[PDB]
Amino acid sequence: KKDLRISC
Amino acid sequence: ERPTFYRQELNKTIWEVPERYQNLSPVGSGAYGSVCAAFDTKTGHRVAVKKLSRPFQSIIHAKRTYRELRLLKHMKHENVIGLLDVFTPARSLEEFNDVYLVTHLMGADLNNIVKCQKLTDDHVQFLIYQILRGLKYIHSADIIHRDLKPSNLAVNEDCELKILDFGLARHYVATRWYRAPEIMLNWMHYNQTVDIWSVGCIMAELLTGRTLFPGTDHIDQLKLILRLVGTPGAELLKKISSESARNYIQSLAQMPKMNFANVFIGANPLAVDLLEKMLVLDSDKRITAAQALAHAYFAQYHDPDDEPVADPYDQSFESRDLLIDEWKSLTYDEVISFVPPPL
Repeated sequence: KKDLRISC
Repeated sequence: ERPTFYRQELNKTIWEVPERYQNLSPVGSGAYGSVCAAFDTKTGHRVAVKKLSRPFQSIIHAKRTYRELRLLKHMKHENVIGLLDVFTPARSLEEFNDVYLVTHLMGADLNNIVKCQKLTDDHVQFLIYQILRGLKYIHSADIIHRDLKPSNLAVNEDCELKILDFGLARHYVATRWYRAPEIMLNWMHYNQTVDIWSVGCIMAELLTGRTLFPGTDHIDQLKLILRLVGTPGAELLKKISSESARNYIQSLAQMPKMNFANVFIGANPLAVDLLEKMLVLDSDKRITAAQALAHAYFAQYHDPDDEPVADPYDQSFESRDLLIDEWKSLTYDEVISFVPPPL
């Protein structure tokens, strides 16, 4: 699936 | 074949590793051993290097050590973490003492993902699908993960997922929250579907944003669980081995199972229907990983020709009775026979 951002 | 090693003391633990691994930075963690993030110049990828926490302290630890290594060397699946490398600066068995495992390097776990964005029902589909795809493979090798939870699930920018940290112990709170009741309360010789129970708890949480059974203790949790799925019927009771366990169960006021459609309002009906199948009290009645993959909820991802099983996994070692040194030598042989993965 898609485009996760992985750090906050 | 021996590589050149270099030693350095970081966070005051001596790390002697091959030069292919550079820029080691302590990424932490307790009694199981410590881990450093590092750059794998051989692959150009980032990896996690774990130095084992006294692997041969006692017979029990030598054996745990052998079990982990055997397990990791066997795991070869896109959704399960495998061994990229394993080594010891030891030059012979006689001086063998430290063991290093190289793997993954978890960018974020499922929780981190939930923290940085709102997942769409599509995201949940793909994520759970991969968990089950990885589980199918694991279970086909007569292996039970035993400790599935958000923190033990790595996820990347493309939503690709891998299962990490198999429970390896021949033995409020997070781990317990995703545990099947029969394990949590030591009800019986449990089966592979305990992992399916965990998947259910994970998925529920992903859909609603709320932990499903966050009990403050084993009893409080059992009560939250029994509230949703109803109380044990006679069929299940005869399966519960402990006489006290059954006695306690019979002291509980009976409760009907709830209607999941009333618990998970607004979620995909297929999802709610899959939860129903996963969160069944009787482990013999829960849906298996293989069966779960072919559920309508995963229609857009399911591919029976791309959901591999595993090679035979020999666990007869579990019944062997050996000396610390025999488990040590056995472990050593496993280190020596390790073959790196392609490219």
